[PDB]
Amino acid sequence: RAPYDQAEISAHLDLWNTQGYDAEIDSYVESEEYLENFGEDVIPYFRGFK
Amino acid sequence: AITTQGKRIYKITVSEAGAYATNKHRTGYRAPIRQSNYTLTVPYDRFLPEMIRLHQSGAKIVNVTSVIS
Amino acid sequence: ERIRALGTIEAPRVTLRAPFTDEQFQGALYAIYRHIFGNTYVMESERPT
Amino acid sequence: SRTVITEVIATADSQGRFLNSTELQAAFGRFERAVPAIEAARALTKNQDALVKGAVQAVFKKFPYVTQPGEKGYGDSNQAKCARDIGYYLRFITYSLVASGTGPLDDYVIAGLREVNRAFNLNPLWYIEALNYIKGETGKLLSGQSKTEALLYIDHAINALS
Amino acid sequence: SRTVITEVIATADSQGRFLNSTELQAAFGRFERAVPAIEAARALTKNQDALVKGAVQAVFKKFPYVTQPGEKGYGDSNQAKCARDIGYYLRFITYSLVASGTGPLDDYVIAGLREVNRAFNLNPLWYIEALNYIKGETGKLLSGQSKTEALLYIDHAINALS
Amino acid sequence: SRTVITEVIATADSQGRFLNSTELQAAFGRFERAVPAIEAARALTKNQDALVKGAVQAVFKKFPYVTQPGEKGYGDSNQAKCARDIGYYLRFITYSLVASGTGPLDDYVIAGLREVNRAFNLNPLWYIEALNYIKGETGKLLSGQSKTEALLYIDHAINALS
Amino acid sequence: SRTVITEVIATADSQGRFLNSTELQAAFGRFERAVPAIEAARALTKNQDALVKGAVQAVFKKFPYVTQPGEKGYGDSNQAKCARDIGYYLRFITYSLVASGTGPLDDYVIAGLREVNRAFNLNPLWYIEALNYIKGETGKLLSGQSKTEALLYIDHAINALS
Amino acid sequence: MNDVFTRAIAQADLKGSFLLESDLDKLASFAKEGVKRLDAVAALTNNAPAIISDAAHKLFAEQQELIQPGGNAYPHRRMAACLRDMEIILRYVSYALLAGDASVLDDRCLNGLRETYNALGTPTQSVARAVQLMKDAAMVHLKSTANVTVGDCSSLYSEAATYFDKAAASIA
Amino acid sequence: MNDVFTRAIAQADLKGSFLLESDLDKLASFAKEGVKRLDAVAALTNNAPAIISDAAHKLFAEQQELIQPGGNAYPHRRMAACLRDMEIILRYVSYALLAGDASVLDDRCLNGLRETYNALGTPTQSVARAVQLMKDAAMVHLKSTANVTVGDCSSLYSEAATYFDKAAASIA
Amino acid sequence: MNDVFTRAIAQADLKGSFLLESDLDKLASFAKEGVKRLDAVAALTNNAPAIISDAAHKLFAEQQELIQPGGNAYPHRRMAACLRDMEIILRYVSYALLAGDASVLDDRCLNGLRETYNALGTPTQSVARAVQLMKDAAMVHLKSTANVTVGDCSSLYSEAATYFDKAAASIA
Amino acid sequence: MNDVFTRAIAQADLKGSFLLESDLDKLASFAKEGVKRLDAVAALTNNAPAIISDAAHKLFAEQQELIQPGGNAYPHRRMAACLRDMEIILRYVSYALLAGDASVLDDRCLNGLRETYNALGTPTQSVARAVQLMKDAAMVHLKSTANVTVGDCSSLYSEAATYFDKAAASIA
Ligand SMILES: CCC1=C(C)/C(=C/C2=NC(=C\c3[nH]c(/C=C4\NC(=O)[C@H](C)[C@H]4CC)c(C)c3CCC(=O)O)/C(CCC(=O)O)=C2C)NC1=O
Ligand SMILES: CCC1=C(C)/C(=C/C2=NC(=C\c3[nH]c(/C=C4\NC(=O)[C@H](C)[C@H]4CC)c(C)c3CCC(=O)O)/C(CCC(=O)O)=C2C)NC1=O
Ligand SMILES: CCC1=C(C)/C(=C/C2=NC(=C\c3[nH]c(/C=C4\NC(=O)[C@H](C)[C@H]4CC)c(C)c3CCC(=O)O)/C(CCC(=O)O)=C2C)NC1=O
Ligand SMILES: CCC1=C(C)/C(=C/C2=NC(=C\c3[nH]c(/C=C4\NC(=O)[C@H](C)[C@H]4CC)c(C)c3CCC(=O)O)/C(CCC(=O)O)=C2C)NC1=O
Ligand SMILES: CCC1=C(C)/C(=C/C2=NC(=C\c3[nH]c(/C=C4\NC(=O)[C@H](C)[C@H]4CC)c(C)c3CCC(=O)O)/C(CCC(=O)O)=C2C)NC1=O
Ligand SMILES: CCC1=C(C)/C(=C/C2=NC(=C\c3[nH]c(/C=C4\NC(=O)[C@H](C)[C@H]4CC)c(C)c3CCC(=O)O)/C(CCC(=O)O)=C2C)NC1=O
Ligand SMILES: CCC1=C(C)/C(=C/C2=NC(=C\c3[nH]c(/C=C4\NC(=O)[C@H](C)[C@H]4CC)c(C)c3CCC(=O)O)/C(CCC(=O)O)=C2C)NC1=O
Ligand SMILES: CCC1=C(C)/C(=C/C2=NC(=C\c3[nH]c(/C=C4\NC(=O)[C@H](C)[C@H]4CC)c(C)c3CCC(=O)O)/C(CCC(=O)O)=C2C)NC1=O
Ligand SMILES: CCC1=C(C)/C(=C/C2=NC(=C\c3[nH]c(/C=C4\NC(=O)[C@H](C)[C@H]4CC)c(C)c3CCC(=O)O)/C(CCC(=O)O)=C2C)NC1=O
Ligand SMILES: CCC1=C(C)/C(=C\C2=NC(=C\c3[nH]c(/C=C4\NC(=O)[C@H](C)[C@H]4CC)c(C)c3CCC(=O)O)/C(CCC(=O)O)=C2C)NC1=O
Repeated sequence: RAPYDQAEISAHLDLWNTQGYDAEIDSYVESEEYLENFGEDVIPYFRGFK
Repeated sequence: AITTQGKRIYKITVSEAGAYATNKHRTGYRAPIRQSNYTLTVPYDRFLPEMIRLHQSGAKIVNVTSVIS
Repeated sequence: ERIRALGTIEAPRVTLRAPFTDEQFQGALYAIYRHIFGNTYVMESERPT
Repeated sequence: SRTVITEVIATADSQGRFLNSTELQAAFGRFERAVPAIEAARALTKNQDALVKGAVQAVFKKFPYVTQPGEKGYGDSNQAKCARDIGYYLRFITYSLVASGTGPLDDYVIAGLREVNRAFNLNPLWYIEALNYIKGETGKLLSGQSKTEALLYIDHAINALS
Repeated sequence: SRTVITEVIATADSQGRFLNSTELQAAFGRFERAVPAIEAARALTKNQDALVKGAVQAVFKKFPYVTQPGEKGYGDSNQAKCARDIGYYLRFITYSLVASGTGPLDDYVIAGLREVNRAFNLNPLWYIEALNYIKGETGKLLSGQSKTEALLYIDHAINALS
Repeated sequence: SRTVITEVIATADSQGRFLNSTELQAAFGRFERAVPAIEAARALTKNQDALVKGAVQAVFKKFPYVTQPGEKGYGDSNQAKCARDIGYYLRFITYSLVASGTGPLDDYVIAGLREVNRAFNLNPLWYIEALNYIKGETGKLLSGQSKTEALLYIDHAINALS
Repeated sequence: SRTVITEVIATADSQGRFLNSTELQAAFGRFERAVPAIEAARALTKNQDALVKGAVQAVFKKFPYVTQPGEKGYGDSNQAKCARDIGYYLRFITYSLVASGTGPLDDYVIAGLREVNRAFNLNPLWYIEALNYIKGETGKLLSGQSKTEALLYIDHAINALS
Repeated sequence: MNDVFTRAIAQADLKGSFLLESDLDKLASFAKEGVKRLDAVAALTNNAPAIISDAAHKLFAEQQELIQPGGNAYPHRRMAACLRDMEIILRYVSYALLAGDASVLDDRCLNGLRETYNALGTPTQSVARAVQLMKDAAMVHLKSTANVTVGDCSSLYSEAATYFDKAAASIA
Repeated sequence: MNDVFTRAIAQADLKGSFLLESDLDKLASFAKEGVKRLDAVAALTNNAPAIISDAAHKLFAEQQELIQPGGNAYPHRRMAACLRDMEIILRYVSYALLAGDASVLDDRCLNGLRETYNALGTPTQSVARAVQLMKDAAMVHLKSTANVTVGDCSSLYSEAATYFDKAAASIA
Repeated sequence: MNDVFTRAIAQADLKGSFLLESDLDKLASFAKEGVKRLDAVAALTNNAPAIISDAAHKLFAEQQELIQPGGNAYPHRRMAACLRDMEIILRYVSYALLAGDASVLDDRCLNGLRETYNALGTPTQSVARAVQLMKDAAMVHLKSTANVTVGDCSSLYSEAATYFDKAAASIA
Repeated sequence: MNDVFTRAIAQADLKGSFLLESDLDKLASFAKEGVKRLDAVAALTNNAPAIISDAAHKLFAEQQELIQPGGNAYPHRRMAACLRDMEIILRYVSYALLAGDASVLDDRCLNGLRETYNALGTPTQSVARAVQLMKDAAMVHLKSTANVTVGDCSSLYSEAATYFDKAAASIA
């Protein structure tokens, strides 16, 4: 999906600036959204079209 | 995982007692389903948020083992 | 079709469960390196073994 | 089950901080409106037979064909389990009223409603008219705010059926 | 491994749905094509030794320097290894013919072929021309649609090498 | 911990490939001036008592309010704790020196410093001033390259605190 | 390109932090390791054409059949453009020496090497042993410290080809 | 996941030899009987909803505690899952019938199903009886000589019965 | 997750009847002093950081062998995890204080807290003692009737003592 | 990402030729004098809080209408973002100083910053003024002779000034 | 992932006392022979494909059952997996050698590796023989005096032999 609003950019920029690239990436993959949409065993796909 | 504290990872044996399937009945199975018992291996740097997410979901863990020593 | 994105919606969902033999693995790797890296070429050296 | 206070603990445990003013406030409001919910549940607990039989006869009179032979409304055991189903809906509405949350409803009826109605060929129209009749009798039996809180869980059950 | 039936079952189970008309269609096509592939693989099995000997002679005639001392093809041990590799390729072609899919061929030869050929510095062109020789001999050893299917499998192996 | 060898090995293992020229050059750069680091750690491990008492007294001087009763600085056990704290910091500076990196310094002082300091109500400027005095006197106890390594590591600790 | 300086900056960048002691340590190692590398580059550049001629004739002497009619080395264009390819490899080895990292090799040659060698049937062994000839010739072309660097990069190119 | 042809292929690889004419004749027989096999699996898939509703009716008639409160199927979503799992086992049995190999069901899920139904506390013999009733209701539909050219399919009925028997026994 | 209302509904459903008048009377009482229990919750949440700081001070007061180098709370990330664990234990007990039911605590991390401590080697007895001293600090904070109107609230203190007791028992 | 060596290499490769003798001389001189560069980068890294704080003090003591309500640095979130941007720009200047090339700056901090600041309404003139103030505070720190051997580094002063001016001219 | 320096710091912090004179002197020595160590790991890296190829040739020659059909390395896929495991083992051996500590090898390369082969049916004895032949070839390529300045490195050869041998023992 694309970003929904500017607060996402602010939060992720601060997360990076404070914790590094590894934490920045973990915030995406360990997020509840990835786990509910794709879970452990599904390859990510462009789901924002629907 | 460069520093020593990053390593010494742990392995968690997780059971799927119905307390999470009862909520997912309402949330929905919009991904293919899997069996009940499965084991995950998590590094120390995110052990706590890992099992915290599992319990937010509602997972029941039978045993937790230390992978390194 | 009015969007550019029909090929991406019609594309089937690809999953990889633990007991796989050989070829769905070789297809899932292609799908992953196609999506994650954003349809950028990943030369054989760059691919992690 | 996801009751109001259960929502409080759930939406708290996800993140770091404790239960702030908002969660205490929501639990507070639930704790006031619980006692009227308790007396409304009691008032609804006295009239099982009247409610169930009135609803049964209402849904039968709206649908004359199910009674007629060759249809699934025909039968002694069929009508007995009609009564048992309506009693189930009544007791789960009672549970929701007691808990001040739609937790028991979502847990015990709404979860998997569609698939089972699919496989056993049940029609939601029968149960929806039964719930409308129960709405009608709650209109007379209950008055004021108790009536409102009862009707809200009831028409939540309607919204679930539809 | 992988046949038409196996791919049918895999695709049907991946979407979590029953086994509808399209994959029944693929299964029926493969089932009808079964017998000619059976006869083709039977004919190939009748000619193991002739095919493998001819193939190694072909690689020697097209790669004469291989035979000289200090090369890979010097020594009777490497001669027997020539025969064994060609026999393995032929055997997996017959396995593919019987299974009516590239499955056995894929997971026995193609799976991890580049890495192994690079490790021991085998040349893919050796096996490519040897498979071209097997193509040339099966062009006469065989007849019918058996030709088209056998040649398709040999060409698939070649394309995997190339 | 995290020493130059540690990042070299971690980065090399991340790509799953052997250590190329760059990693060996980094290890060589660490190795060749391991000696100013070790001699600096030796020079400031003999003077640890002078270092800790000087830092504690300088902290007392710079912040008069942390001396009189009614606060944490006052107290015999509390001043023993202050001396133990300064000894711990200096020992971890020595560990950073011998490691030729910030690793032991990182995962002994810097990691989880803010909230540990905060939950016990300790001013960061206290330890910042203590390390500033350690900087001041290690500027003279060490000369040249060893002085450079000291200054750099103690200031990295300060920047972590500040 | 991946060098010591660039890798340092990218590592201190992805973590969102300034450059601490270890990073400047590696940078200093690079800066003083530069001079042998720069001299090796000057020598290889001065002795470029002789090295290319030697490597070409080594390819032909070790692979005598390649120049025979009907295959790769036959004809003037393929020899002139063999010289071109060896010139490319030599140029990028010197580039990697000057940058004191395997950036230029891993970018302009190593990345995408197997695909283009496969699609043109260029045997890697030709290049592996031409690089072996250059590896030997630097023994009597360079000596001392810079010889280790030049050998290290010739070596990385040979390993990537194999 | 594997079919009979690939079982012959795998055992031929293991012994290292080419496929023998005896097994090749067996495979030709299977390939010509595959026409009847396709109709068998098509009947299963076609009648799956009717079969599952029928077996659900018979089960809830013979076994009643799944109705009473405290019974496993009493909560509504739980017996929704009952129907869903019945459908899943029928789908896997159709897969096995098309393939001719029982492992595509067993090795796929029965390993974890045993421990799952042990932990969940469900009456697992009830699930085995559900498989048996599924088999009976599918057997009723598979003998439908209407809509299909009449032939010999006793072996297919035996295959389906044995597949369901093994599924239930692994459940049991 | 189950609260006291959810627990009562659980019994009433598993029996198959409705809630008895006794159940409604109990739950009406619970809703009546819900105000008092929410005041207890507010005191616990607002006074939580002071409880944690005092708790850590006194905990290090009884046993010093955690602070010595190589100690169980030496590394300043392992005592950091110590403080975070105390904080989350207090938060979980507050959750139970709202729920009025022991289930929400046991279901939430108390199944595997034992085993994570065992594999990690954390001394469970020290954790338990931290629990009792936290309970004492929290009780002292809930005694304070400043800013909150006075009343009879012994039941909340007993319930919180039982909560901290089960937390200690599950830990150690 | 680039540095001086890789820039010269890329120019030579795009042209297709080995590195000439003069360019090798230039890179050798750069590497020889890079120790002063390491000292400058350390001077930026080690004093960075001082630069940021002095620049912030001066910026908000000369441009009051930022910290006023309705000013675009009013709340703590906007002031914190201001200071964070200042630190990030200083960070990428120290990076580019170590590398000797401003490519990392122009690719990670400056390729979309004017547009972002315009889309957020932040006055890019004030951001450039903040960058120049940081330059002044830093030059006070790169010319420090304490703890380093005496020498001439006018070249590094000019280079760092041009990096700060690049940031300013690509934000303003 | 520990080296000698990190490990020694770990024991020094376990004691709580400063580092002694003798241990710091031996660490300075370790630094001095660090250049010979870097040349040792370079000799291991430079010839990795050759070592893998020769060790594989010898191993497959000594155990023909690995190659023959039904063996554990029969198909191209399994041969590629074998060679990749050999290369990974050598890679972690070189990692440990440069770190000077066996921690790098044991902490990530050997944890679940011992039992994965057993669960796979892989004979670990063959893996031990493979790494032994690898050790022999690595020794041969390490004693080479070409292109390097000559000196005493017997401790390096002993250390590398210990690393290879304990990798063999841990796998087996
Ligand atoms: C957890 C709570 C719960 C619900 C909600 C529920 C609905 C339900 N009703 C059923 C039977 C039935 N229910 C009805 C009643 C309907 N049909 C008539 O037309 C009436 C107008 C109408 C009554 C309002 C009938 C006729 C059946 C017969 C189908 C059968 O043979 O099972 C069945 C099939 C299994 C059984 O009860 O024996 C379900 C699942 N079951 C539950 O355990
Ligand atoms: C799945 C079936 C399968 C195949 C096909 C296969 C190919 C294969 N052939 C081999 C041996 C060999 N095979 C050849 C034959 C080649 N050189 C010339 O004679 C000819 C031009 C050409 C054959 C016509 C040679 C030279 C070797 C020895 C390679 C070496 O030891 O370096 C080896 C190395 C075995 C060893 O000695 O350790 C493999 C992996 N392996 C398999 O498991
Ligand atoms: C090796 C890792 C480590 C660090 C970093 C460390 C600092 C530290 N010092 C502490 C106690 C203390 N530390 C001080 C010292 C401060 N207050 C004033 O006296 C001074 C101006 C100032 C020192 C410059 C005091 C007064 C206490 C008393 C308890 C408290 O305030 O929490 C505590 C609380 C727990 C304890 O150790 O008793 C920590 C975490 N301790 C460690 O084990
Ligand atoms: C970035 C650096 C770079 C490299 C390394 C490179 C290699 C390279 N060599 C090529 C052709 C070739 N290269 C050779 C090399 C052979 N000639 C002699 O016979 C020897 C035996 C042997 C050299 C040791 C030959 C024969 C061809 C022509 C083959 C063909 O046209 O298919 C081609 C195809 C394009 C063309 O030249 O027409 C590439 C891409 N290209 C690059 O841009
Ligand atoms: C896709 C392959 C697959 C299968 C086969 C499978 C079986 C299965 N059924 C489950 C739930 C269930 N399954 C049943 C069905 C049984 N109970 C009795 O009433 C009946 C005799 C019988 C019907 C066949 C019930 C009642 C539950 C509810 C238990 C619970 O939610 O706690 C669960 C627990 C979590 C879930 O999946 O929802 C599993 C793992 N799971 C799978 O992923
Ligand atoms: C569109 C998907 C598709 C299907 C379904 C399919 C099966 C299929 N079944 C056929 C006839 C047949 N169908 C059956 C099976 C039936 N006979 C009865 O006795 C059994 C009760 C029953 C088993 C379920 C048999 C036995 C034949 C004749 C084949 C024979 O000689 O044995 C035929 C040939 C038509 C003919 O003989 O005139 C086909 C193609 N092929 C397809 O491409
Ligand atoms: C929004 C969250 C919330 C807040 C802020 C809150 C405070 C609060 N406490 C109240 C009564 C009360 N408050 C307490 C507090 C107790 N008295 C003892 O001194 C204990 C130390 C202390 C903690 C248990 C008591 C006992 C009552 C009287 C309950 C009753 O009406 O019987 C009232 C009603 C005052 C009235 O009826 O006129 C409020 C608003 N309650 C809440 O649900
Ligand atoms: C670990 C990171 C690291 C640091 C911190 C470091 C500093 C460092 N600065 C040095 C010299 C120097 N340092 C400076 C810089 C100072 N002189 C100028 O006047 C200014 C006051 C100021 C810079 C603006 C100069 C000019 C030299 C002598 C130049 C030369 O070495 O040829 C030297 C070599 C000793 C010498 O030749 O005197 C080192 C090692 N090296 C490192 O590897
Ligand atoms: C940038 C990466 C790097 C390289 C390229 C490198 C090679 C290297 N080898 C060296 C000396 C040496 N190297 C060795 C080790 C060798 N001697 C024996 O033949 C052994 C078989 C063999 C061990 C594998 C010895 C004994 C010396 C001389 C003693 C000494 O280092 O002081 C030196 C220091 C003095 C010099 O030769 O000019 C370097 C830089 N070291 C590095 O850190
Ligand atoms: C989500 C709820 C939950 C928690 C918090 C929990 C305990 C817990 N404590 C941990 C670390 C720790 N926890 C403690 C605390 C104990 N040791 C002593 O200091 C004290 C007496 C006592 C404090 C109460 C310590 C010391 C560690 C450090 C372990 C280590 O780094 O080796 C970890 C590893 C995750 C991490 O720190 O990143 C867990 C999961 N178990 C759970 O299910």
